[PDB]
Amino acid sequence: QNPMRDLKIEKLVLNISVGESGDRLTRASKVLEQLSGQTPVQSKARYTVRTFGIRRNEKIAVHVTVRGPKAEEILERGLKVKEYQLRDRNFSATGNFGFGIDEHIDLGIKYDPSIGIFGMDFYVVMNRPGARVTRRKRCKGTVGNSHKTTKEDTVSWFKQKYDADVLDK
Amino acid sequence: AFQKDAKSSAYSSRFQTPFRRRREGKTDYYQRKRLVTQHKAKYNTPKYRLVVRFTNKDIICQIISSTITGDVVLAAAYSHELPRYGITHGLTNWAAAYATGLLIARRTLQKLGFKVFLDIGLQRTTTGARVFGALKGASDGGLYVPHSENRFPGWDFETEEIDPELLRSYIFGGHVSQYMEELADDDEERFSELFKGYLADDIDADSLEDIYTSAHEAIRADPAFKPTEKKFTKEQYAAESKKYRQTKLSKEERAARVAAKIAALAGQQ
Repeated sequence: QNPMRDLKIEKLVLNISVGESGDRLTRASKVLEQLSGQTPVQSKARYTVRTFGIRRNEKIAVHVTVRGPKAEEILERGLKVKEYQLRDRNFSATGNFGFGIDEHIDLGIKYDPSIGIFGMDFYVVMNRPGARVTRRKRCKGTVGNSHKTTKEDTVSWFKQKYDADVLDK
Repeated sequence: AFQKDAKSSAYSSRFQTPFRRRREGKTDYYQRKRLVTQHKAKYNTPKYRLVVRFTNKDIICQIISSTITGDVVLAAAYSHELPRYGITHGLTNWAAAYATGLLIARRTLQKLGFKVFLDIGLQRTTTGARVFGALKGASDGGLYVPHSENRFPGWDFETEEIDPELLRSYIFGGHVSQYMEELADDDEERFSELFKGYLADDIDADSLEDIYTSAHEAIRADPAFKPTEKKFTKEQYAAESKKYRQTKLSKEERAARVAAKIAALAGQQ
């Protein structure tokens, strides 16, 4: 069947890896802010690396999660950049998807030489109504099989509205 | 599910299932232990909890105590009784919580001629939550329900201070009317969508405080709980219900189903 098992986007999560703290990170942050209006979140290095030049707890990357309408704008807006062509991977078996773009300017946003250019990670997690069952406090449940988001189902969704192309085998 | 997930014999064999009321995500046993267990030298003295629970839009207040056979209801009031006392709308709001809580206190405290503890359940303790509305009503109602003031709306964060002008306003639905006001000249698209029934019964804001003010009077005047009339018996409800409940099988029937299956699926189509 289908009524009420539509296919909203749960959330879009933009992510910027930066093998260091300091200016170059607070600038990545500045990017995500003005782009989301939400103040973004910082992530510390999990262990120390050396060949990557990072230490445990360094503050190494910012990211931000964005939900409803605002999500769809930035999705499409950067989805543009990618000429509406993803790939057959890119989509998870659990039915979410993502892509990267470098140059965060290729989607509105001026230049400002005291900001630099950054690459971004775009990651779009999909769901249907009643996602709450797996997420609220009381009577936490898991969503029924014939309700779970899948790769087939999400690709077909993407191929449709957006009109964009899938690609590869 | 996923082929390379899936569960071994060994996983299942040694799995220790949690309780059931936990599997159900319904009981915090850690908090239950501490709510229920009594001082060992007060012997058979029951330890009564006031249970407040919110459904998608009915409030439940029972006074409950425990027994190794099952818990035990002394008194129960539901916010869906409130039509009885002149309340028809918003009955999962802070003021219906207060009202219901007052109905619970007055009702039990009646059939008694009383100390009791809040079972919030899984509710978060946020300041202004409405579980605590129930509490105020049961407390203004006459119960001894040990509690502090810093979860009632109008508790100043950045000072140990309660504004009770505000907390009164909640008991009476003041935040609901004030919205209901505010919506009467900034948007009547929405004011007709939600707040619909208030038009449909001609109760505009300003009155909201009186409805509850006299719901209060009405309650103390006759708390004694009217059961619904019923219409159809025990037996009927039972019978019509069995029309819709599948009934298992005999090993004999299952035996055929397989033999039948090896007739089909097997002997070369």
